[PDB]
Amino acid sequence: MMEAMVKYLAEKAGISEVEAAEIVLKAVKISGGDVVKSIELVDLFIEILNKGRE
Amino acid sequence: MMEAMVKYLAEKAGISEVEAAEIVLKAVKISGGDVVKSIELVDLFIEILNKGRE
Amino acid sequence: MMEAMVKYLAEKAGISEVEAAEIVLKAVKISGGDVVKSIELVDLFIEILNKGRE
Amino acid sequence: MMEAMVKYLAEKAGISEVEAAEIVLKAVKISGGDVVKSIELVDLFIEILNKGRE
Amino acid sequence: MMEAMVKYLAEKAGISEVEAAEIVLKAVKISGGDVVKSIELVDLFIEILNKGRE
Amino acid sequence: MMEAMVKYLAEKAGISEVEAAEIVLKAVKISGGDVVKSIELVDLFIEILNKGRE
Amino acid sequence: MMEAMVKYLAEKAGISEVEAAEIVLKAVKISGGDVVKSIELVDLFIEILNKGRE
Amino acid sequence: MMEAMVKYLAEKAGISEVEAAEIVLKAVKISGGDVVKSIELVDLFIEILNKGRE
Amino acid sequence: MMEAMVKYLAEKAGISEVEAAEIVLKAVKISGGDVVKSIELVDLFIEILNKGRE
Amino acid sequence: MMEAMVKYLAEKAGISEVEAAEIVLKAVKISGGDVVKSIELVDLFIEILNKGRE
Amino acid sequence: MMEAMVKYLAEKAGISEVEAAEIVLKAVKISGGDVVKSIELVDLFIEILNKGRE
Amino acid sequence: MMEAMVKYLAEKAGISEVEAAEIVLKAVKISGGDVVKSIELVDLFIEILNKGRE
Amino acid sequence: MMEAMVKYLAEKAGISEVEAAEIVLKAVKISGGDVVKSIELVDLFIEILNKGRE
Amino acid sequence: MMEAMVKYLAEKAGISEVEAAEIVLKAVKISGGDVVKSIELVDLFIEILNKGRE
Amino acid sequence: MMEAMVKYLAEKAGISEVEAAEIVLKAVKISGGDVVKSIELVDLFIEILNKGRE
Amino acid sequence: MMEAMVKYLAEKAGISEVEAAEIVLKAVKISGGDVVKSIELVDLFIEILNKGRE
Amino acid sequence: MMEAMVKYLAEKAGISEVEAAEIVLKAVKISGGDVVKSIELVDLFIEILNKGRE
Amino acid sequence: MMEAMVKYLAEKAGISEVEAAEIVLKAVKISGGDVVKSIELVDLFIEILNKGRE
Amino acid sequence: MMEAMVKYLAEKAGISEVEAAEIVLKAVKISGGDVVKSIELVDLFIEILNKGRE
Amino acid sequence: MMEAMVKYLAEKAGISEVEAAEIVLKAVKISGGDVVKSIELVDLFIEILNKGRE
Amino acid sequence: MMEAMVKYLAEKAGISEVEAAEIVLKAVKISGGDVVKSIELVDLFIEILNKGRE
Amino acid sequence: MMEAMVKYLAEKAGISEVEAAEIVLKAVKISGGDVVKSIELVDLFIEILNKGRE
Amino acid sequence: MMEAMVKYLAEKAGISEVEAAEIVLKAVKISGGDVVKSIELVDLFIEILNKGRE
Amino acid sequence: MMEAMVKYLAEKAGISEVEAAEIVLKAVKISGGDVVKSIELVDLFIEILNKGRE
Amino acid sequence: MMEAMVKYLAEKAGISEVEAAEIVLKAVKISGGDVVKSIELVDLFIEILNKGRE
Amino acid sequence: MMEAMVKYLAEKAGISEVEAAEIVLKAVKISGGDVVKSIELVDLFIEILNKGRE
Amino acid sequence: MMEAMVKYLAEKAGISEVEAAEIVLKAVKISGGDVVKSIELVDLFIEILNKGRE
Amino acid sequence: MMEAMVKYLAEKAGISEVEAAEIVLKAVKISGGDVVKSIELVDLFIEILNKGRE
Amino acid sequence: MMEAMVKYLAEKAGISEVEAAEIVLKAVKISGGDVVKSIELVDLFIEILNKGRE
Amino acid sequence: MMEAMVKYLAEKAGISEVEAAEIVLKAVKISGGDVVKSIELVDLFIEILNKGRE
Amino acid sequence: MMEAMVKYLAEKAGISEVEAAEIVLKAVKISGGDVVKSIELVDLFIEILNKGRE
Amino acid sequence: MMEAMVKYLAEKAGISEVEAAEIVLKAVKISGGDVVKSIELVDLFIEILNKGRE
Amino acid sequence: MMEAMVKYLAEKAGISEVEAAEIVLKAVKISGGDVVKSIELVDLFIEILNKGRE
Amino acid sequence: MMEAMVKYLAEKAGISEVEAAEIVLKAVKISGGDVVKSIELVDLFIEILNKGRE
Amino acid sequence: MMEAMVKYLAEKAGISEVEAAEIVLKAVKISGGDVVKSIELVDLFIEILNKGRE
Amino acid sequence: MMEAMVKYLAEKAGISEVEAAEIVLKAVKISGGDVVKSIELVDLFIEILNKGRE
Amino acid sequence: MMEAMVKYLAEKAGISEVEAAEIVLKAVKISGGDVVKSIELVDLFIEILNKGRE
Repeated sequence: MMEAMVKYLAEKAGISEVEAAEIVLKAVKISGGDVVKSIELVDLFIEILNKGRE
Repeated sequence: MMEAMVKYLAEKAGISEVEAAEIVLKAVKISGGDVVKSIELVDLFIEILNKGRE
Repeated sequence: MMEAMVKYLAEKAGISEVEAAEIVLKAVKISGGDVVKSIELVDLFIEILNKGRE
Repeated sequence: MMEAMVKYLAEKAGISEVEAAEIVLKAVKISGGDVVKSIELVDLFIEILNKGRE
Repeated sequence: MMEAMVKYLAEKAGISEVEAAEIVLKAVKISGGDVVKSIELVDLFIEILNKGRE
Repeated sequence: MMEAMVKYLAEKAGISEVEAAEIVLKAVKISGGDVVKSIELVDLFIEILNKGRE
Repeated sequence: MMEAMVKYLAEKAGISEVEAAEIVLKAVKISGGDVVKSIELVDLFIEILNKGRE
Repeated sequence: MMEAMVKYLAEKAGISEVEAAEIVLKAVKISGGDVVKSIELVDLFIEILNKGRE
Repeated sequence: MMEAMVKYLAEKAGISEVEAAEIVLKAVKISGGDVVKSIELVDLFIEILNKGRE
Repeated sequence: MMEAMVKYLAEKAGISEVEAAEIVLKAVKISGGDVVKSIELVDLFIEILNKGRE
Repeated sequence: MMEAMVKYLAEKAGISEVEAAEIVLKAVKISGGDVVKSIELVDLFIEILNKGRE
Repeated sequence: MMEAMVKYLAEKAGISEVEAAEIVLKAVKISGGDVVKSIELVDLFIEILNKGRE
Repeated sequence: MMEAMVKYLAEKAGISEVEAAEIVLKAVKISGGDVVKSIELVDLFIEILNKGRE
Repeated sequence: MMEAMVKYLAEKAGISEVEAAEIVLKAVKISGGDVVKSIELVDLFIEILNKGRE
Repeated sequence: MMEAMVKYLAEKAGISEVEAAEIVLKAVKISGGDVVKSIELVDLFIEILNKGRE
Repeated sequence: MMEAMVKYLAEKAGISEVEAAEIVLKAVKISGGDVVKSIELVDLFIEILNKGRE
Repeated sequence: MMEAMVKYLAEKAGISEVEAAEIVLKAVKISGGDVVKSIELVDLFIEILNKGRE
Repeated sequence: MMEAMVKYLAEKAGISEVEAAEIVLKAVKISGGDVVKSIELVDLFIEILNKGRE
Repeated sequence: MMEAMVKYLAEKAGISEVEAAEIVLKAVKISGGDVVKSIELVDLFIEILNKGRE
Repeated sequence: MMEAMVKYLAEKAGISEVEAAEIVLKAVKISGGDVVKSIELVDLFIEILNKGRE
Repeated sequence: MMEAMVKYLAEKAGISEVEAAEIVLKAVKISGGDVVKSIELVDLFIEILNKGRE
Repeated sequence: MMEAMVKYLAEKAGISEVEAAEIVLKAVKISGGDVVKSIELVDLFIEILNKGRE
Repeated sequence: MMEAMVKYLAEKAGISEVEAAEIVLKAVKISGGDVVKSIELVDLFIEILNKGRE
Repeated sequence: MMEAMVKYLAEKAGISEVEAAEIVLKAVKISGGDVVKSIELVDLFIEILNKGRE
Repeated sequence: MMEAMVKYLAEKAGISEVEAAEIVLKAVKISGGDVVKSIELVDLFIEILNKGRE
Repeated sequence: MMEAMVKYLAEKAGISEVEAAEIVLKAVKISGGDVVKSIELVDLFIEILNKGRE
Repeated sequence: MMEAMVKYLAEKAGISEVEAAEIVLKAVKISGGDVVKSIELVDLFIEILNKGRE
Repeated sequence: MMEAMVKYLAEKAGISEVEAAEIVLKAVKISGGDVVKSIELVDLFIEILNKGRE
Repeated sequence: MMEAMVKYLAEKAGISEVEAAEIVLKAVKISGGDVVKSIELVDLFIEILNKGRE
Repeated sequence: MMEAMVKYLAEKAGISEVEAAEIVLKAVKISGGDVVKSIELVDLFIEILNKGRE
Repeated sequence: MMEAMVKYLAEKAGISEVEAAEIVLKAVKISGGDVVKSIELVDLFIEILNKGRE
Repeated sequence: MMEAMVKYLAEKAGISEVEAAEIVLKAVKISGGDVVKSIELVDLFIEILNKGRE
Repeated sequence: MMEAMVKYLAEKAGISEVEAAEIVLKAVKISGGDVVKSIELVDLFIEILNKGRE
Repeated sequence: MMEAMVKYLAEKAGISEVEAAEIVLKAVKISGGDVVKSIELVDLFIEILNKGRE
Repeated sequence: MMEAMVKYLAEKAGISEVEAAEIVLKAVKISGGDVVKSIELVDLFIEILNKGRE
Repeated sequence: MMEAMVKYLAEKAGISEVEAAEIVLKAVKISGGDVVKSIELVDLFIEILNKGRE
Repeated sequence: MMEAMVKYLAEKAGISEVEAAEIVLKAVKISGGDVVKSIELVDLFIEILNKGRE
């Protein structure tokens, strides 16, 4: 699960592997371990982490 | 609930009222309407939306 | 909840806040009072209410 | 929700904010706190409160 | 049930019997067919339909 | 059902039909819509409403 | 319901409208509000109320 | 149970033993065999059977 | 229960007390001990026992 | 079911076909539609309907 | 069951067997297939079908 | 709906108010107090009560 | 609970009392005896019954 | 059901229709109204009723 | 059940009794053995079987 | 409980202590011992017992 | 229990021990092993097995 | 039920009435008394009983 | 489902496709999505929509 | 669901689209909306509707 | 399981094994897949399939 | 079901078939597949989609 | 319970005991009869009733 | 919810916004968060807070 | 029961009583103590034990 | 499973395949289709079928 | 869904529209109305219906 | 179960044993392992697989 | 259900009607017949089917 | 709900609006979203936040 | 199932078909009829039956 | 079941009967005895067993 | 799970690793996290993503 | 439990032992005795108690 | 438990203690730990392990 | 989970990484996502994929 | 139980009795006391404990 999310976020947000792992762990913690909610939340993170620096 | 979150996020992240409203609506949607999860998500957004632009 | 939607809809559609209040009340009735469905439904209005005039 | 109804009723019936607040509180009390029934009931007042004076 | 309500409302509000029938039908429809709620709602109608024209 | 009580009360207490209608509606609300309790209450009013004026 | 019984009883027993209303209320009270038992009981009164005087 | 009702009714209503037996059987049959309801109903007959002739 | 039925049947059918007791015991046994069914069946016997000889 | 009972009763009691049909309908109605109880009652009628005329 | 009802009704009402079959089918259809209700209803028709022409 | 049925039956079948009231009470009693079955059954009486005399 | 609808429909559609009674009986029968559904359906008829002739 | 059994037994045992009806009624009563047990028991009677005389 | 349906259909459709038996057996099989559905379906056949040839 | 109601009613209606005790006992008996319903009903009596003499 | 039945049947029907044993085994099998049903059924055989040979 | 099957099978297979009754009783026994299964099984016999001789 | 009703209604009432579609949508909404109720209700419209203009 | 049956029925029976639509609507109503029963029932109509004219 | 029946049926009825396979498949389908009922039903076919040709 | 909505929306809103199909698919998705909610929601679009351009 | 509250409130708030009885009855009515909630409310009134005048 | 009560109470009682906020928070806390009870209780405070100073 | 089977089997198979006792004990053991199954199984042995030697 | 038993029984008892098939089908039927009981029962036959001839 | 399957099957198998409609109706009936099984089954036909002719 | 189907299908369709085995395995897999559905489905293939090549 | 998606998919992806029908059937089958999931999945195909060729 | 606490806390503790918003969000999060617990907790902060600096 | 095991065991152990059939029947009986346990046991026998003779 | 798979697998994969029997027994053991899963596994082995050697 | 799917899709579709991760995340999100449905969806995606560019 | 919290709070916040005991008792009382919530709340107090003075 | 089996098997089969221990462990594992099944299975091995070498 | 299986299978079977991924995905799909069954099935694949090429 | 494993493990691994006892106690503890799991686990050790030292 998470390994795909880590590289996916690193590519789509340009962040490093270690930062993506931290953000993905935050998402997994908040989601309660749900796979679907984690992916939704990582996509929302990809939105926020882009439009917030621009 | 959300009105407190909107101003809270706008102050803690420097974004406008309407942008904070959009982000808070995203958080409420993902949370499934839970008040606690919405506040946790808004705090995580305050973390991300700061460290991602610096 | 609804107060954020009224401003959120008014800004994103350009309508007056009194007209936004009416449309948001329509969404809440159809949604059965669900917060999540109301936000999904109000988002759909922003699509219809923009491409429907263009 | 009630704040939207109070302004929604005040505009559509021409009554003051405090008079609208009183009537909306009456609707919420009879409705048993249900949001949907309160909006349906407030809509009915806008009918009665208009044709009842004309 | 309703016939007592119709004449009661017509007397206490001064409206015609056909108009009272319409308003009582609205009350019964919103009330979900409950007898008690219909009477409370008709009393609220008697309040509104008097103080809104004065 | 209530129409029988209205005329029944009007005759046995000497009150007008509109005053009987009001009192019968009071009885139905307190009774919770029960037919039996409404008749018991209306019977009790006929006692109070007679010995209370003498 | 009861209005049909009142006229039905008054015609078949020859009693006055108000006397029929009183007896029908007695039947409804004992019956527990049941429609069927009230009609059976009112029919039973028509027997007693006729042969009881002849 | 019924034998006490038969003589009680015969004495109070002045009817014969066999007529009282018939009326008490009617009361028991319509009451569903309940003792209390049978006594209430036989009491009601004594009222009807008196004013029915006077 | 049965003693009223015995005299009732004996008077209404002209049979002796002991024969009425036998028929009423038959009715009670076949009825399953139900009081109401026993009375219905004893009434049914009075019809059969009359037209069956005439 | 009943057709066998009708001929059986007519033969064993000597009554006509239509009279047997009426008595069998009475038995079926009072039995609650049970097949066994109907046969028991029809047997019981054959006793009553014979010794009742002798 | 129905064949006994058909001839019973034809004899007691004087109608033809095919007309009695139609009426008995109507009774069975309305009754929901219940045997007891069907017989009660066919008896009710015999009253209506007689006094309705006289 | 019994008052509506009484007028409805009286007009369609041409019978008097009290005769219609009697038949409607029969329909309600045998129907078990159900509104739907009473209307279905009263409609059937209008058929029987017409072709039964023609 | 019904029987206000008859005059309401007669006035709002211009039909006679007997025709309104028939249509209201149709609505009540098809509605399953529900009060609210009957009122909604009678409201729908007032639409069809007006634009259907224009 | 039973009519087929009556002719079947009469043919296979040589007894008259009325005797076959009596035996089939005995079988149905003792079987508890079950169709299958009644047929099995009538089959057993055809054995006993043949070898019992031979 | 079915014997009344067979003759009813044969008369109302003019078909032979053996053909009516086949059609009634088809209806009973499709109906799942329900008496009411069988009668409704046989009524429907009488429509199809008449207008289908004309 | 009741002692407060007795003096409250005596003061607010002007009746004596023993009459107030009787009326309060009637209210408690009708209410089924419920404290809230007893207070509501005693309040209703104060209305009836005042306007009933004026 | 069966040994008593075998002797009981053999004496009352005159059959041999082995023939009685066979018939009693038939009764026990059809009865489902019930003791009471077996005795009722064996008694039924004693009737059939006697009158069937006379 | 079975009488229609007996004649139906006798006609469609050419067998006598008594043979058809036996086969239909076999079908009813195997079917467990189910009406639909009995009709399906009797239809299957009409196939076997025809092609089995040709 | 609905497409058949739309053409079915359009032909039987002579209305246009879009007017039939509107009325059929009204029927489906009130019916609660039930297929059978929608067809019964659409048939009811065909009666009203014809005699209402004549 | 319905459209395939309408064309399927129209071709196999030769009837028009509107006549097929009417018959298919009848099948769906009786079936209770069941898809499978409707196809079984429409298939049966193709038999009746062909051999019923030839 | 079925292979034993196919050979068993073929030998005892003299039919070809392909015809036996068809009949055994018919038996299994009607039986609902039950092993016991299939064997009982196949035994019945052996009776029918023999006496049906002789 | 949706085909009626697509044409219904296209006519009432003037949009093309493909744009109507898109909006109707949006309504069905949000509604959770409910038929009634989809029609309510499509009706709301006709309001928004008209006043939103005027 | 209430008598202690009445004097307690009168002493602590300085109001007359008849006014304290009214306020305590209001508290008991709102509390739903709960003893603890009534005491909490009476304590709350003492705060409001003191600072509300000062 | 509470904001409407705060303005509603402040205007009706004349107290400051912060004093109204405190009293409304007391009402919500003691009410258990129920919306209806809070409105009932705030209404009662308006009564106490007026006559408590007058 | 077993003693009847032992003699029953011994006579019908010609085996000694001690050998019959052994076989009957085998049947009872396999049957699980069921009386009916033991009799069915002992009957099967009488077949096997006869044709098995012939 | 049964095919193994058929060969297993044929070898161990010397009987033919068709005779083994018949006996194995008897075992399966009595066993209720249980595999284990069929094997136990078939083993018992191999004992009986050997010592029963020796 | 069926209309898509009918054209889907007709194209992929080359059969006519009405022949495809017949086969798709067979699939839906066997499937028990399940959408998924119908599509799986229709795909299975496309294999058989192609390789079965080649 | 399947082995009978494989030979049954091969003979009735003329396909090879291995081709029949493949198709029967397809039927069993899609049928969910049900014996009845597999036989119904294999019969349908015999229809498709014959008319599909002609 | 399906038809709107086929046109919707064909237009938005430019594929033929039959190719769209195939893909939509894939979506419906894999979705388990759910309406909402089918629309979500068909939307995903429109994404994949566009960027997959670009 | 929270907005009243924010101003209530800000006034009673003297902290800024944004600082009050932060603390109230802490209270709501710990409380699990409970309204009553949040108010109790915010009251405790007003104590700690005052005596903690003095 | 078992036929595969019999050949499977015979080949892998070198025993004859009848000896393999006996051992496989032992495995099936002791396994309780479970297919999986039977295969495990037969595998274990192949181990024991091979190494046990060396 | 398994015998069809053994030949089916042997033909498609070209392996011997005993090798196919071993592999099919492996599939049935893993499947847990499920028929459908066993066929899926055997199909998969045919894929692996072909491309695994090529 | 997903990492195997990502490389599998990348190889079988030729897309890049990051694009395959996105498509696999879409599949997992739609599937609801189910592993089986995700693999089915990925295979469907391979089919679509191959044939849509060709 | 609490003793560790008391010293922890006293050290981290710098308050006295008795003040820490009071605050910890407040936390335990509000928390409902939960250990986890008490620790979370005491941690929150350390934040408030620090920034509340600085 | 197992130690008795190990020596019991070793003596009765002549194998060594360690070979007996291995086989007994196999029996216990297959049995699922059941004591009874293990003894039955160890007994079965003593048969196989003896006749398997002789 | 699956990544260990992929390398394990590739090593123990000699196949490439992508081929092992495909086979492991097949195993996971058939297994229903179970971890244990997937490993058992991959071991069976390792057996088959080796011995089938030799 | 364990003593067999200790000797079994000691022989098959060459370890001492006390070393075997220690390892077997480890297996029993991890297994949760399950007998079967302990034997599977002890067998797994015999593999590891043999190949692991080479």
